Amino acid sequence: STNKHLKNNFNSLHNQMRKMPVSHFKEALDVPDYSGMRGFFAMSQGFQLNNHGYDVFIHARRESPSQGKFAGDKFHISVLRDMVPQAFQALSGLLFSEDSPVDKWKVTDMEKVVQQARVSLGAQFTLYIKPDQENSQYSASFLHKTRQFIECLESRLSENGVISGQCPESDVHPENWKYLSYRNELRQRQALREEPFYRLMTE
Repeated sequence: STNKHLKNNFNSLHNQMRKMPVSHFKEALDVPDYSGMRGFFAMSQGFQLNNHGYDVFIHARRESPSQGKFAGDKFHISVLRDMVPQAFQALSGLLFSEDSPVDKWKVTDMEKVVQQARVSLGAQFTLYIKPDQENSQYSASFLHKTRQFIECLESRLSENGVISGQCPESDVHPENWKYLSYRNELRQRQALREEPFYRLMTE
C-alpha cells in the first residue's frame, strides 16, 4: 500500500525533501471571483467547476492528470466564515495554478450553508491529495511540492490578515499551521499525528 511505502522510506523521503529548492507555483489570474463561483458548471484553468444544489460546496476537479490511487490524505482550511470570500480570492491563484499538486478541492458556498442551515466554523476548504505515481507511491518530489503548496496557502492567508476559523474535531495540525489541518478518512487525533504523511508535512 501507499502507507507501507511511506513507513519504509520515511527517513529517505524526508532527507530528499529537506534538501530540495523552494517550489515555484505559477499562479492563475484568469480565474473566477467568489461570487462567480456561486459559475454553476464551467471550466477554469483545466479545473471542472461544479455547483449543484445537493451540498454546500463548489467542487473543482482538474480534467487531468497524479496517477496513483487515493490513500485518504486530505487537508482542510479553516477561516472565519465572514472572510471566506477574501480567503477564496487570496488563494485562487494557487488553487487554480497549473503547478498545484492538488487536482481536486472544494470551497463552501456561503449562500447554500445558510439555506441548508449548516454551521460554518471551519473546513471551508477541502484539499484532496493522491499519490502521483502509478504504483500509488508518493514521490519525494511530489510530497515536497505538496508541503510547499500547503505552506504557501498558510502564508497567503496570514499575509492577507484572514482571521482563522475552528479546526475540525477530527483533524490535527502543528502549532505553526493557523488555517490548515490534516486528516485521513481511511484511518483518535493521537494516531493521526503519527501518520508518516502528516509528519513529513510538518517536521
